[PDB]
Amino acid sequence: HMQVTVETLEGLQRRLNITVPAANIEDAVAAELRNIAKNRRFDGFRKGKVPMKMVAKMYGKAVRQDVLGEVMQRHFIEAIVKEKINPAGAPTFAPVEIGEGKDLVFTATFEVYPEVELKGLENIAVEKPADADVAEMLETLRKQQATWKEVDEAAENGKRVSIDFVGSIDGVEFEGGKAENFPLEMGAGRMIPGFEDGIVGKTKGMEFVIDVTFPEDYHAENLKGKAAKFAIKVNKVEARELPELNDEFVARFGVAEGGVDALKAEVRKNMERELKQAIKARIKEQAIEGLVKENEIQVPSALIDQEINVLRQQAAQRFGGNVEAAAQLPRELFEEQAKRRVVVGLLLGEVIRTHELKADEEKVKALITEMATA
Amino acid sequence: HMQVTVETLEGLQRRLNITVPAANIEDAVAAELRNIAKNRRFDGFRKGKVPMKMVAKMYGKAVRQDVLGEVMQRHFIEAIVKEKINPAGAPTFAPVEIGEGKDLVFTATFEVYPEVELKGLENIAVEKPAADADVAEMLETLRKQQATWKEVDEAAENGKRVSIDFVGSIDGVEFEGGKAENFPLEMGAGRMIPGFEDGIVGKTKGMEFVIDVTFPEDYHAENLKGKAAKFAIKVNKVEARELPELNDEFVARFGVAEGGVDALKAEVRKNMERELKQAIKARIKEQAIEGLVKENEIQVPSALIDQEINVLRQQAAQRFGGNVEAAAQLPRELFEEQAKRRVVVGLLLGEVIRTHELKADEEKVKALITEMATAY
Repeated sequence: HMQVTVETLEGLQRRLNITVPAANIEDAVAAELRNIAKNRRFDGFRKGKVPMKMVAKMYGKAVRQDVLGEVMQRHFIEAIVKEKINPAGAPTFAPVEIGEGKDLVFTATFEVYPEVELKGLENIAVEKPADADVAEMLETLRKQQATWKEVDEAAENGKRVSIDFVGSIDGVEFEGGKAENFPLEMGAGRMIPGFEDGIVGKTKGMEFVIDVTFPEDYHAENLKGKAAKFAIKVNKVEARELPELNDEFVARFGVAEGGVDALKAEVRKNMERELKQAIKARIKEQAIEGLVKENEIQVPSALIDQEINVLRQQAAQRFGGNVEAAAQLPRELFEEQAKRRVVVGLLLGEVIRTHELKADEEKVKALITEMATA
Repeated sequence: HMQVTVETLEGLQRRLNITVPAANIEDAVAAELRNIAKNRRFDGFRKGKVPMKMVAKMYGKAVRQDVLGEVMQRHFIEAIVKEKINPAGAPTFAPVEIGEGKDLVFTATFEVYPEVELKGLENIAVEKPAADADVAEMLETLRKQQATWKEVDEAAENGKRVSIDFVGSIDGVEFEGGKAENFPLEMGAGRMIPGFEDGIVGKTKGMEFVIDVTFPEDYHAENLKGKAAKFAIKVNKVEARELPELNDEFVARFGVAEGGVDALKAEVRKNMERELKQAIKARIKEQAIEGLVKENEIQVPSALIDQEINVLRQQAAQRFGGNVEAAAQLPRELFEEQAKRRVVVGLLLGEVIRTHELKADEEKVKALITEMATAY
């Protein structure tokens, strides 16, 4: 097996230290020499069987440069994959140990894509688990076209419960423990355990106190493991009624891809409103202690794929149009960049759509690439 | 029993008419449908199997439009690879018959690259007889580029470069264009019409004589098509070829830890620029010199055509063919010609840049090269 170690450097600069079993290089160099001997006519000898010693003195080095170049690349890609690292540039190889008969050791220095989440957009967009194509999207369009409506029901998984709450320890209200019209989506696990798990069953108008202890891994210093009380008031309980998934719900879009795009245009349009909302809420949900997960929008896999296909194209360019190499890279490598791409696109798209701003699709896309890949 | 026909329209417009057997579609619609009721559950039935018509009434028209979209793209690419077509832009599909249970029929209209013919550079670059290893190959190439010829007391033989002066005439009449001076005849290169060399072979410097020969029934000279003639040769000077030694030292400056392949490639281009300039200058002098059957040319390492092809294959991928997985199966001959031009135009601007140490954006020069090579 081949070995690799990853080093982080200044900036988005990483270095890979790959080692390759000597056998690989040595076996291949031998073979090719045997080939050259068998298929090259040398002055003074008949095709095939010529002093091996001779062919080695004429192509020994040369063949080693090629076997070497092939081995580095093949293992650079294999490392990248195994190390789940998405290069944002071409790698610069360096020979550490290329001695004949000895294990191959070389370095692969290069740049990667930044990891820091976008300001105010940290983990704001996510992909469903894993429905297997234009199905999950019809569903996404279904939920986006869904409307929340009040119901005389109680708070249970699925329902959205608007609540007001003010936390306190010994009758003393700590900072950021008071929230009005907070929308708690039962089942979303967005609050410190014990919270939600004690509002379930309550209906509109009820006021009550729940005891909740903050987790050890809790961020706030002054609340870490403190026992607390939250005075809750349930403002209302809504249910989401999803429209039907019938034929007239899909005839609105054209035929073939034109249709499969008219629909993507629509899903995108809604995500523009959903992200705007998600962001506003994020503001209002800052400082609100008890929260242990920021809100988020769900992006159909079909839409993340469109971005991953772009990332692959770009990766192929940075590898000299080596398309097969780009295909070999597993999807999860670009998953992150894709999400950043989708969000920046929705950000810009919302401004453009709202004021009917006319801008060349190509320029916008260039900027999205720049802003997303930061 | 699928049917695919190509129809040439006006100019660079082409149209694919594709028919897909209903069963190909209905099945695909089925597989996806089956694959839905066996992966996700809806509010109504167990996390397991559901009504045939349920999943179908819910995802019928949708899954189908999805499959149709996916299918047109795939057949367009297969149709293009089969027909050896290189689209200049994304195709425009138009459904012709999409009715359920019926055969899928659709057209794909688009344009193809105009057939660019670089003036004075027609077939000037040849790829070592195709249709190995990058370093090994370009070393054999660097070697020949360094070879030099020097006069020797030898007779004209295969491999020898015999400078000569000849003047052909049919019947006492020295026909037009049959006059040449100091023509480097590389024995064995088969550059002249059959029989020309076959009669000079053996002679040496000084020697002035005459020989016969008969033009090919298919020679471009409407006045020489077959008529036999006579050239008054004159072996000016015989030269021999001396290639450098191919050993450990001849390649050190190219070691993985020494410039590497990039240094070597740079060296080969550096040499080729010169050869090309010479080849172009030699192109002219030989124009209208009847007797010469093949236009001169320079040899390019496939390693360098490959670099160009990769770039072009990736570019075809973006234009049409969507994703990279699709470009990964496009055949090489689809881009052989455009690659050769990229190399050529690349040496044209290269020589001008190196000679005057002109500094310019490597990315801009490429764009320019790309454009001149495709001329679209």
